[PDB]
Amino acid sequence: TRKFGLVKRTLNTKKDQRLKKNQENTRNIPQVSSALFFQYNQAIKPPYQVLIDTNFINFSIQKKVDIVRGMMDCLLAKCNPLITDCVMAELEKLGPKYRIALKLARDPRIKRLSCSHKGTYADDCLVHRVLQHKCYIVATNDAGLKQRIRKIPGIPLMSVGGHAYVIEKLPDVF
Amino acid sequence: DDNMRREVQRDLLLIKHRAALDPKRHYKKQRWEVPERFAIGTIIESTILETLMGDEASNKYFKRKYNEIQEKSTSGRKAHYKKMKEMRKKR
Amino acid sequence: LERMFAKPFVGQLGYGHRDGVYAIAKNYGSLNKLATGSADGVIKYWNMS
Amino acid sequence: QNDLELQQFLRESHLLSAFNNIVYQDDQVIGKARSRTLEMRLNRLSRVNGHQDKINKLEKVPMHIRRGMIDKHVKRIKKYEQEAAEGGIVLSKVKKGQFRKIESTYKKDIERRIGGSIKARDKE
Amino acid sequence: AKLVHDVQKKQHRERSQLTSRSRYGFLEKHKDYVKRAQDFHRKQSTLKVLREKAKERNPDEYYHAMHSRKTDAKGLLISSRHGDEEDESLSMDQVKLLK
Amino acid sequence: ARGGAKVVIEPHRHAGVYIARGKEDLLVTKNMAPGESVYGEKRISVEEPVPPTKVEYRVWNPFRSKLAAGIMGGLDELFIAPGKKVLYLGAASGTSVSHVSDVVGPEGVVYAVEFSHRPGRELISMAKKRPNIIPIIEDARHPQKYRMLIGMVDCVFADVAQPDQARIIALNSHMFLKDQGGVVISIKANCIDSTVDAETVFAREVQKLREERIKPLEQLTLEPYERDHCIVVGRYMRSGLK
Amino acid sequence: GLKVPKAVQKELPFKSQIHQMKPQKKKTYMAKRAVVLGGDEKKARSFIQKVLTISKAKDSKRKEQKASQRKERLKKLAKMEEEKSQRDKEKKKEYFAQN
Amino acid sequence: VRKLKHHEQKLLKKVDFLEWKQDQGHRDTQVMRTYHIQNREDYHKYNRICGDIRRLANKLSLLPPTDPFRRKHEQLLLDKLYAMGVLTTKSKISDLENKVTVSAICRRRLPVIMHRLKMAETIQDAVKFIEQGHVRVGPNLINDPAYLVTRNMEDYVTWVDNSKIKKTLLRYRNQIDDFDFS
Amino acid sequence: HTKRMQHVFQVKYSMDSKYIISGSDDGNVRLWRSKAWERSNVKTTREKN
Amino acid sequence: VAQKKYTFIYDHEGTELHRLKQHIEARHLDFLPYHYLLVTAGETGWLKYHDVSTG
Amino acid sequence: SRVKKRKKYQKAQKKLKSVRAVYSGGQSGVYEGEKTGIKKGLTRSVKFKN
RNA sequence: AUCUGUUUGGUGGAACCUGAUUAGAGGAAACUCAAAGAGUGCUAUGGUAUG
Ligand SMILES: [Mg+2]
Ligand SMILES: [Zn+2]
Repeated sequence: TRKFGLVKRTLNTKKDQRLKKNQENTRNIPQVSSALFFQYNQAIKPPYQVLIDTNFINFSIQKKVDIVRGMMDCLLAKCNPLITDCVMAELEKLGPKYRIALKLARDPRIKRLSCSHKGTYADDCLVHRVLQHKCYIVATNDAGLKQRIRKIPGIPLMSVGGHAYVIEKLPDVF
Repeated sequence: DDNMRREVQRDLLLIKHRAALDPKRHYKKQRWEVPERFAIGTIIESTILETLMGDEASNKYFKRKYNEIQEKSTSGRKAHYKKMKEMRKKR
Repeated sequence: LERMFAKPFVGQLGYGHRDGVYAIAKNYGSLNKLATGSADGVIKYWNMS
Repeated sequence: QNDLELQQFLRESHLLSAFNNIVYQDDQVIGKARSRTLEMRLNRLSRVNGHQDKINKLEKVPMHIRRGMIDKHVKRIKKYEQEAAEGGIVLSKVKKGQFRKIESTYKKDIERRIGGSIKARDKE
Repeated sequence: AKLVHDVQKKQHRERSQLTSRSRYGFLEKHKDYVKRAQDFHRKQSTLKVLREKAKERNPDEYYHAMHSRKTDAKGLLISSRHGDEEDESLSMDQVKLLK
Repeated sequence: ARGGAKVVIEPHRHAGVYIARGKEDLLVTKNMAPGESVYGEKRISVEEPVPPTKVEYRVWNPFRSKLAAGIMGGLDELFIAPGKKVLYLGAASGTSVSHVSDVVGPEGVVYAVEFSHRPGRELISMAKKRPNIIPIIEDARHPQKYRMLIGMVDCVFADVAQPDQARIIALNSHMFLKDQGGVVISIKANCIDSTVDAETVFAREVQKLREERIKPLEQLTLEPYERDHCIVVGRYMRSGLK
Repeated sequence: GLKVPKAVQKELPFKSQIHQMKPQKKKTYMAKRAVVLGGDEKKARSFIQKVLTISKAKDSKRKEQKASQRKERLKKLAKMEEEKSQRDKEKKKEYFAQN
Repeated sequence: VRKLKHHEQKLLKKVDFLEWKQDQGHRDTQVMRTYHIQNREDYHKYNRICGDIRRLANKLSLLPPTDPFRRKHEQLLLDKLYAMGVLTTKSKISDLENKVTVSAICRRRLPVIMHRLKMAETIQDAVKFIEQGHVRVGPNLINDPAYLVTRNMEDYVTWVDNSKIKKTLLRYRNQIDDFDFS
Repeated sequence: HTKRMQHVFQVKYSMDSKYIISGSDDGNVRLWRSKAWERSNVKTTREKN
Repeated sequence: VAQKKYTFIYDHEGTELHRLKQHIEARHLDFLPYHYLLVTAGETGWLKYHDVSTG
Repeated sequence: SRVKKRKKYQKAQKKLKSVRAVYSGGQSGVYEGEKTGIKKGLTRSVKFKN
């Protein structure tokens, strides 16, 4: 009447509730932008809004184009350039050699718009603003940021080359 | 509960397969398993099965499409093979 | 625990000045109020609440 | 410079003399000397044609343990070099990054848990 | 396309069954033959598998379901067409009710 | 659809609301005061078993509501629920505040706010028939003016057309909204700014929310129902927006 | 459908045996007894099987259409992969003029 | 033991009551679970044997490569182990080091063999039938579940001739023949 | 100290002896605690003891 | 509990948690309760202190 | 020449209704319902990444 | 009909293949006993104790 095949009672490391590694155990397909044709983005129109990055500031200092003057000369319209807080913190963190670039960036026509995340990663902040809103054109010279924003459908890109500025994906430059 | 299961189950099956009741009316592709709790009511301004089989144009469409599908499958299957054997054995 | 809890930085005031803060005077009567003057020339009266 | 028996003997001379307690031929070498010399040759070829990290990963040792081992060894190297240079003796030339290699490291096999040098400072 | 006329892309039609063999209907082309050989090889593959299992049976296997299953005396399995384990045959009380 | 058809009611993902499956599917809320449609919509009726009674459900028209448009476009989170308190800024009439009251049900409450007095009279009559609603016929930029009527509401909905939308939301939500509390805004781009484009308006207003300490969780555009409109769902944080 | 010889089927192991139901001959009491409804439930069952058959046919045709589209997409994708691979090889072989 | 809070965790990063570091992954109890053995001593007797084979393999490795003694003795070892059944490939001497494991010996144990030959349906079932005395190896019955049956005796595990298991097996196949009183 | 703080030129307390305001050549006015491990919470008598 | 050779550590339910390979042949057990130390003294003439919170 | 561009434009407008969801006016008749079906498990809203 | 034989729904799941798991799994009882998470409720009150 007593049982067979008994065996001493021990721990189950593959199933225990107390063990720390074993303790822890409505899709979202986002709509495409209502302000987008197939690849056109018909809702960018003058006056333009343009996000600035640190590499853009630095190369603009090194090739001597004032931000608003050269940006107006490129697009031929009026441009509101925006520095985000993580970009301003990247500049301040670059520090004592690039302080003259910081002092160019702290300009009363460069409207600073705040950002709500932890850390100071300007690439991730700019890519998320662009993915959510489709109203800013981006200004940078970084290769990785250029590639991500090229893959994003319908967001015009803008760098600095030679002397003046260069835009890529605005269908009406002329 | 398991009461009125005939009419209620036929109506639930009809709504689950509602994308075949009408040629000009198709739907978003959803896999609708039978819910846990539900209620069946009218609209204030019979049953869906009997009004559907009381409609005429839908009935004619179901007849035409069923005859087409059944002639396809019966053309494929056995009876053909008996015809072939008989055609040989005749002469 | 005081090593693990020591986190001293609290924030900054606004966007800061535009050339570099060289003079600062706190209101000796009230608690939230200070006045900071830069090398730009601009002076600012500041709420710290 | 292309005869490889002699160059293999010149490279493995330190391990041979370390586990002496002369057999340098492959047939008559035995024990830990055999193990370490075979590992050294395989390391040389893989180093010539492989990626540096996957070739030379160290073995895992906790932080204060490896730092204590490094500081003890660096003190023995400083003492050895000071003894030689004080009572003047020429020593083989080591690079500015790496450690000296002494019979302490050949007996103890400490270059598997420390390495050639300190790659963080070398990267800086 | 690239450098090909339509007369070069002509569409040659296909011939039907010779008239004197209309009993043996429908001359079979390569598509029909390849259907035939595919199906025959599928059947032969499963037959080779079942014969190799029959070879390597090992007649000492004991599974517990041998107390519920039954095997026909000729050799095939038998199976209840009823689905359950219980509905094989009624008892006298439920016969009284059902009558 | 018609006057005699039979449908199957089914619980939606959000609690409180239901789907009426048929040959075409209808968004539905349980009617509180049964037997009278407010804005003339058709309404379903089931019979449930003491003698049984006749329970009634009401259709939700998204070409009239700007919240059923969000439900049908699919919002992951809507902070209105069967037991909460909802402050409804810009409550023109029953055409949306009655559906919100049927969603929050008899346990919760809804404070409807309107300025002009003819929709005020409509709101007063409908609120007399429906007890979850308390009506306010006062200007919505003055929570200090109506502070004696509201205590610690749990979500805010906004159908305000005025171009000070973010500031009026910030005032009411600092005064009354609970911490970690749902904010639901319906932005009309043409009312807020007519010259510049709708996407620029949307980015601008989400910036104003993030400045006024509401962390936006999501943003839908509700395109087949209205043009140039948007729904922003955010969460009122007050403590560590990052 | 294929058939296995009785020797194979008789020596198959327990796990891989084939279940076979013989078409019953006599009339059992439940089949003699149970009643079926006339006319209107009959039309209900007929209408339901019509609807289910139409739905199955429509589903199969749509699925096979999309499968053909999948094959087209696979071939185009493979050609694009060929181009990408060759361009990467030329990029690397070009790069090793700088190193 | 209470899912202690954040600062408690940073001050007690290194406590664990259930898993220490000498309980080497709880490998012993895990293998005892996998092949259903009855005592801790059995796992660690097998581990002592595997340790002895592995140190012999290491010393033969440290001998010079083209040694007749080395080749002879490593071949004797691989032949012995393959004939016993523990390792499955007679060709690799880095298997002779690497793949000799307690689980290899513990699955040449007897109820594993029965369960694999499909005499039983689980390894717990095989242990029960052995304990109740249905299994014979050769002509004499085996009562110990911890019997290490080699290959050439895996050719001789059978049912004891008068068992209800054998009666049921034959009776299911419709082949009982009570002249044998099977 | 912090990377973004160059050349501190002016520093003050706060008038409740709890925070420290520092204006630096960088152009920023920052505000620190005076004892880092403290928090500006109010505390039950059990935690305060 | 101290056993034939090895000390074993059991849960509140008899679930065996550990066996101590280093505590060979003990007859006397003890526990310093502020120090969280299991002391085992044996037939080997050795005396071992094993911290039971770390292991 | 412009007939091809006219037909390409209307082809692209049909593709746009296939991709996005466009504004077809509003209701003008009585609201009969969603003729294509209500779905529960889908959320076509752009989630704000933090 | 000793007619033929298709679709739909029940019963049963073999051959190959893909996952997941494995001291085989399922169920019950409850003012039983035991560990452990998630939340809710409570004036939950000495900024320095009782003149
Ligand atoms: Mg960057
Ligand atoms: Zn940012």
